[PDB]
Amino acid sequence: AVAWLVAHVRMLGLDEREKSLQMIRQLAGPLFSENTLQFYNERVVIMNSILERMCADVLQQTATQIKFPSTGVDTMPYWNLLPPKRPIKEVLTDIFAKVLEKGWVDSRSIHIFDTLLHMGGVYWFCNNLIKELLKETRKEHTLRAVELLYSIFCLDMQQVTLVLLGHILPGLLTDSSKWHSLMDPPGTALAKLAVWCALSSYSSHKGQASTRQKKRHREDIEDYNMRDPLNRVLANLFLLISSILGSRTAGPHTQFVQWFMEECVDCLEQGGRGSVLQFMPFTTVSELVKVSPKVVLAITDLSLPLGRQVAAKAIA
Amino acid sequence: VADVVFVIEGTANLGPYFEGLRKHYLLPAIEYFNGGPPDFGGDYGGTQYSLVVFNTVDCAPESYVQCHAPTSSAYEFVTWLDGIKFMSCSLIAEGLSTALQLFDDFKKMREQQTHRVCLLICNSPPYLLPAVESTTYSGCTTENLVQQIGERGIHFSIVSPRKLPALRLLFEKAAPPALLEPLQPPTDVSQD
Amino acid sequence: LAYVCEWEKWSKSTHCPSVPLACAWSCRNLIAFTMDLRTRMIHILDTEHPWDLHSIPSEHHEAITCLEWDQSGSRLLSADADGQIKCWSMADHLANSWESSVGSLVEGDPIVALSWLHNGVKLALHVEKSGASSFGEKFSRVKFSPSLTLGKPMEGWIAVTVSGLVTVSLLKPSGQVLTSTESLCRLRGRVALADIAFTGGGNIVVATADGSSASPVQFYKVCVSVVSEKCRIDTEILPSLFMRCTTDLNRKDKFPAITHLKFLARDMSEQVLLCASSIVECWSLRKEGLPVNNIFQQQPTILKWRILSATNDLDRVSAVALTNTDLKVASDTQFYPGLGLALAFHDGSVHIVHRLSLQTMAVFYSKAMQLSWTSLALVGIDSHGKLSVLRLSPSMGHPLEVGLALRHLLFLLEYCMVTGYDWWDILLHVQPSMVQSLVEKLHEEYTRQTAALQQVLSTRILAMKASLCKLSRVCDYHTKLFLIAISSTLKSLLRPHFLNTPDKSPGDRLTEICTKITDVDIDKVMINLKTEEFVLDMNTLQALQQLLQWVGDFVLYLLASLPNQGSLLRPGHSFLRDGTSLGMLRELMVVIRIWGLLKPSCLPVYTATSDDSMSLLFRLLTKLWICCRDEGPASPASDGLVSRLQPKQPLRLQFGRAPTLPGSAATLQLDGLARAPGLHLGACPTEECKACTRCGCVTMLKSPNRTTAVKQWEQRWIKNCLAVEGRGPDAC
Amino acid sequence: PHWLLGNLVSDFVDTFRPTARINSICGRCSLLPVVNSWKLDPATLRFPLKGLLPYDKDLFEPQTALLRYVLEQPYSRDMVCNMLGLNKQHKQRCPVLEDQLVDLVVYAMERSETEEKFDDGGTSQLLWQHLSSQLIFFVLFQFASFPHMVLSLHQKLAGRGLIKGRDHLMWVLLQFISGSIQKNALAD
Repeated sequence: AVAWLVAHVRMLGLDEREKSLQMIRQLAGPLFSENTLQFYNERVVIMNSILERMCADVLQQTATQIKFPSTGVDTMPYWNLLPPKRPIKEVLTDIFAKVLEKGWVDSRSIHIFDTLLHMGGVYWFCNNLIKELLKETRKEHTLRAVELLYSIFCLDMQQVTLVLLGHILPGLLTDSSKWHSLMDPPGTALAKLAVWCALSSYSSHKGQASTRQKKRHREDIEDYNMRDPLNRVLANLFLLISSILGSRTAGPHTQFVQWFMEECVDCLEQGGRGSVLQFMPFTTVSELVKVSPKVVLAITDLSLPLGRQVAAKAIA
Repeated sequence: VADVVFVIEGTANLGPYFEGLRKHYLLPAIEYFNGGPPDFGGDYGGTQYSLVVFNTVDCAPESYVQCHAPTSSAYEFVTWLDGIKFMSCSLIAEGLSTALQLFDDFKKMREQQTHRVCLLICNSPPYLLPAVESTTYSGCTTENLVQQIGERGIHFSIVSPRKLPALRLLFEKAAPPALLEPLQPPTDVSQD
Repeated sequence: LAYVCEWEKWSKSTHCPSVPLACAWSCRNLIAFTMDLRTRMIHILDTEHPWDLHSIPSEHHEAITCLEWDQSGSRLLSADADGQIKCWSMADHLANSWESSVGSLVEGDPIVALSWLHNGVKLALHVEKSGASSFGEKFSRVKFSPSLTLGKPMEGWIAVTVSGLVTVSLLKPSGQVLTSTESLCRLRGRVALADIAFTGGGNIVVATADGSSASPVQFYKVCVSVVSEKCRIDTEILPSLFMRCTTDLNRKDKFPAITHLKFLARDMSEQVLLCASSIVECWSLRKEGLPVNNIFQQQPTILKWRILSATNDLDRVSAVALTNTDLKVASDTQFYPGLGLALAFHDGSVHIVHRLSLQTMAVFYSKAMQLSWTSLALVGIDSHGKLSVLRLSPSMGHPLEVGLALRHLLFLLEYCMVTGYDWWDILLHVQPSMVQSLVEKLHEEYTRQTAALQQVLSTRILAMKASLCKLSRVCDYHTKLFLIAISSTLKSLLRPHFLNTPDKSPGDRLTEICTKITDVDIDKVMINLKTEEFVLDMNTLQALQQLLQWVGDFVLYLLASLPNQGSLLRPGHSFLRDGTSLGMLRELMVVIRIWGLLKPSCLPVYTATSDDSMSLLFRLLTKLWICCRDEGPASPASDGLVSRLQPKQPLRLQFGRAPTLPGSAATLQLDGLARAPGLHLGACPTEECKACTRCGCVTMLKSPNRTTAVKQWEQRWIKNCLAVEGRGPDAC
Repeated sequence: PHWLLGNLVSDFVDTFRPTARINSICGRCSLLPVVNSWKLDPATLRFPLKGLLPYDKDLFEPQTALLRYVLEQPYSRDMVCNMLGLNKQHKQRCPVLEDQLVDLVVYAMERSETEEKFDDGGTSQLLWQHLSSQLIFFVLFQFASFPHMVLSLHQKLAGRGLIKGRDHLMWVLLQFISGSIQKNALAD
C-alpha cells in the first residue's frame, strides 16, 4: 500500500484514490471485528502504525492529516526542519553563529547539517564555512571555530576534505584577491584544519554513514607510487605548495605555508611520501629548507642517496 | 473623471521635433490633469491611463515592447516622455491595434457605460501590410482605422503638425469625421 | 583543421582543477566563450573578425552560468545572481554596463537561464516549399500565449535555485521596483536539475533531482500572472517518471549530468549514462487510457510516459537538442537540420546524428561545447584543455544533391530573411558560381511573389545580396550595392524632411513628379514646380559641407568613369544602368540646386570655376538618363562629348567596405592576435582624433559624432546599422 | 592588522583578553526598575567605557534589547530622555534612534498583523495603542529622514503583513499626523 501510494505520488496526483486507501488503512477498520486469531494485534497495530508513519511523509504532508493511528508519546523529532519560504543563507546565522558561542556540536542541528550537506554541494558548503570562519579576528574564537568545524566536518572526512582542500587552497593561492583573507590567524587555523583532515584521511578510515554509502558514486581526475584519488590530491596540493613557495611576491602565503609545514609535524605520520622516480618533492623540500628540521627530517624517508642531497642542503 | 490616453509614434521619424511637440501640446495639457510636476497620490481612481510609444518594424528583429505604465500617477508619464531614445514606413498599425485591444480590455474590466475618450497623434507617415498578428484582428492600416472609427464611435481627433503629408486625404475613409477642424494659430486649447 | 586559434603566454592552468563551461546565443554574435585564464571574468567575441577578442569584468565568483534571450545584449550572472539582465545600447555591443535590475538570491548558485518571450515560427517547408505561398503559409506562426502578459507581454528572469532546494521568488521585471513575493514549491525537494521553460501551454515546468541513482522528478506546473505586484506560483504535481535504463541487471551506474531539454516539452528526455558509461535515452508523453478490465464480466484519461530510443554508446558531452522545424511531417527527402540533434564524441571527431536514427552522419575523418546554429559548424571547446574553437564540414549527409542542396539553401536563406535573424551559411553554401544563379533566382522570386511586403523587405534583401556576394571577383557589384543602398536611404530620408507650407498636394508628392520634365534648362522646371516652400530653418547649413559632397563626388565619379569601357573590366568600376536610380539622383541634384538658390553655400565642384558647372552636369546626367532609361545604349556621340573632362575632376572617395574570412575549400587558420593578411565627414582620416567607432557596412564614423544639429543622421543610426552586426569599436 | 606583521599582536591580545574578562560585568540582561549619577546609562549607542580588549562583540553591539524592552512601557519618555537625551530643545541632532523606533513600530505592526491578537482575544491592542501614544508624544526626531517610515513599511511588507495590521497602521499614522499637523508641512 505504501509503495503504491508512493507510485501514485509519482503520478499526476489528481485522483488521490490511494490517499483514501491509505486513510482507510489508518482508520479503525480492523478493530477486532473479525475473528483475528492473533492475540497480539495490539502491539502489531502499533508496529503497523509506526511503519506507516515513518514512510509516506510526502503524502502525510501534501495531503490531509491522518487520524492519529500512532497513539504514542512523541514521534520522530529528526525531520526536515528547513523553513520553506527562506533562502539557504541561514546555515551560518542559525547554526554556525550559535555553536560558536556554544560548547558542543548542537546534536539537534547535526541532522539538519547532514541534510544540507547531502542536499547541496561541498564546494559552496566549505566556502561559506571558511567565510563565516573569517569573521572573529581574534585567536581564541577562531581556534574554537576551527576545532568545532573539524568535528562537524566528520561523517564525510575523506572525499569532502579532499575536494575542500583542492578547491580552497588553489582558490586562494591562485590570485592576490584571496590573499587578503589568509593574512589573518584564521589562515593559520585553516592550515591546521587542512593538515588535520589530510592526516586523518591518509590513515585508515572506514567512513560508513547513512548519507555517504548511498552517495559515493562520482568521477574526478583533478587534472594533476600508484594512481589513487587521495594520493593524487595529496601530490597536487604538495605541488601547489611548492609553487606558492616561489619568489617575486610574498606577503601572506609564505607565512601560511610555513604554518602548514610546522603543523605538519606529527608522530606516526606518513604524508609527503615523495616517490623517487620522477617526482617534485625532492626539489620542493630543497626550496622549503631554502626558505627548521621538520622538513629536513620528513624528506629523510630512508636515508636514500636522494635524501642525502637534501640532508647536505639542510646542513648548510 | 477625464480618462484620456496619449499615444505617439513619431519618435523614430522626428526626435528633436518631438521635444518641441511635447513642450507645445502635451506638457501644457499635462498641467490640465495635474496640480504641478513635483510626489503625488496615485491609485485606482478611474482616471488612470496608459502610455504607448514604440518604433517601426524595420529595425526591430527581436524587440517591440518595453512598456510599463499602469497608472504613472500622472507624473512618471511626463517623466519618461523626455527620457526616451529614438530609432519611410512607420508600422504604426501594430501600436494602434495593441492600443485598441488595451482600450477594449479596459472597457471590459474598468467599467464604472464609461464614456471612453482618447486622442492619437503620429507625425510619421504610416503604411504596412500586417495589422495585428497577435489577436483576432487582421487587415491593414486602412482596415484598422475604419474598424476603430466605424464599428465603434470612439471619440478621436487628430491635430497634426503644420506640415501635411500625403496621408490626410486617404485618412478620410472613415465615416466618422477625423475632425481636423481645430486648426487655429492661437495656442493649444484646454478643451474645445 | 582550419579556423583554430591558440594562446602563447597562457597554459593549462595547473593550479585550478577544472570548471564547467556553457554559452549560446540564438541571435547574432552567438559566441560567449566562458573560460578561465592563467573567478576570471567573462568574454565576448563575434563570428567575424575573431582576432579582436573582448572581455569584461564580472561581479561574482566562478561565473557559473550565463545565457541571453534575444538580440538585445544581455546575460544572467548566476552564482548568487548579482548583476542580472540589462541593455547596452550605448555605442556598440562591447560594453556590459550591468544595471541595478538584479535579484539578490542570497547564498545561491543557480544554473538556469530561460523565460524567453514566445514560440518560434512554424515552417511547412516539405509541403509548401515556398512555391507560390508568398511566405504566407510557407512561414507562419501559430498563436501562443505570451509568458507573463499584462495586452502587453512582460518578461522576467525566473530560474531555479540549483544550489538551493526550494524555489525562486521576488521577480522585478523591467520596472526597477521591488515587487517581493514568496513561493513554497511542494514544501520539499532537492534539485541538481536543468530547466525547461517553454511547454505547450503558456506555462513553465521543471523536474530533476540527482540523476539515475534515484528516480525523483518534481514537475512543477507554475503560473505567475495573478495580480499586480504579487505572485502565486503553483506546485501542480505532473506525472513523474525516469529512465528505464537502470532495469539492466548488468549494471545501474548511469548518473546523468546534463539532462537538457527543448522548447517542445513532449518529445525528448536527455537522461544518459554519464559514469567514467555512455547510454543516450529518449522518452515521450504519449497519453493513453488504462485497460480497465479483468475486474468483472466486461476520467479514464491518464498520462504514462513511453520509451522512444536508447542504446549503448561512447560519449560524454552533449551540445544541444534542436530553432528547429515542426513535427508530424514526413520529411524524408529533407536533409536540412530539421529537428537536427548533435552530440560530441570524446575521442576527437564529432558524430552528430539526429534522434531516432543514431546511425551516423558526415564526420570527415582526418570542458563543454554547444551547437552554434542550424548551419553545421560547431565550436572546438572539447575536453582537451584551454583550446580555441574549430570548424566542421556542414555537409548534410553522405550523398550529393546539387539541385536539392541549392533548394534547401534558398529555403533557409528566405527563412532567415523573413525572420530577420543573423546568417552564417557561408561554410554551407557551394562555390559562388551557383550563387549568381541563386541570387538572381532569389531576387526574381522575391520581386514576383512578394506580394507587397517588398516595400518593407527591400533593405533586408539588399543586405542579403551584399553579404552573399561579398565572399567569392564580384566585389564590383558588392560596392555597387553598398553605394546604391546608402544613397537610396539618404534620399528616402531627405524627401519627406521638408518643413514646407501646405499646398494643393503634398510637398513630397509634388516633388516626386519632377521625373516628368524636360531634359535641359533646369532653371525653368525648378520654378515651374515650386521654389518658395523649401526652407526648413536657418540652421540647416551643415549638410552641404558634410554630407552633400557625397552625392556630388558620386555623380562626378559616375560621369568621368562612363566613357572608359576600354578598361580591362566590362562594367569597369560600376555601370548603374537601372535608370530609376539616375532619376532619383537627378531629383537630388535639382533639390540641392534649389537649396543653393536658397543659400549660396551649397556643395560645389571644389576644384575650379566654382563662382555654373552644375548646369552642364545636370544636362549630361539627364542626357545619359534619357539615353539609358528604356533599354538604351551604354559605354556614340554622347560618349565622345562626355569624353571632355573640364578642370573639375575630384577623387579620393570612400567606397566603404570591410575584410572577410576567405576560407575557400581547404584551410585558413587564424590566431587570437596579430591577424594574418589575406558618414561623409571623412570616415577615413590620416590620424585618429576621436573614439573611432568602427562599422561593418560602410560607415566607419565617429561615436559621439562631434556635432551640434546633425542629430537626424545620428538618431536614424543610433541602433544597429545596415546589417550592422560588425558595428564594433576599436582604440588607437 | 598589518599583513607583513606577525601573529605577535594576535597572541598579545589573546593573553590580554583574560584581564578584561576578569574585568567584565554581565551579559546586560535588563535594567529598567525606575519610575522617575545612574546605572545603565549609555551615551551614544555604546554602554562600555574602558578602552581594554574585552570578549566578543556581545558587549560591542549596542544593547538594542534594553531600549526595546523599556520603550514598550509607558512613562518611559522621561527615562529615555534622561538616559540618552540631552537638551531636547537646544541639541536637536537626530541620533541613530530612528532605526530603533522604526524597528519598534515594525514589531508593533507585526504583533498587530499576526491574527489581530486572535481576533481581539486579549489586550495586546491596548499595549499597542499605549506604545503608539508614547511614540507620538516622543515626536521630536521621528521624521528625521521621514522616508525611514516608508522603508520600515517596505520591510514589514514582506510576508504580506497587510492582512489585519492596516487598520492599526492607519490609526497610528493618524495619531502621529494629528500630533504633528500644524508643526510640519504636507511636503514630508
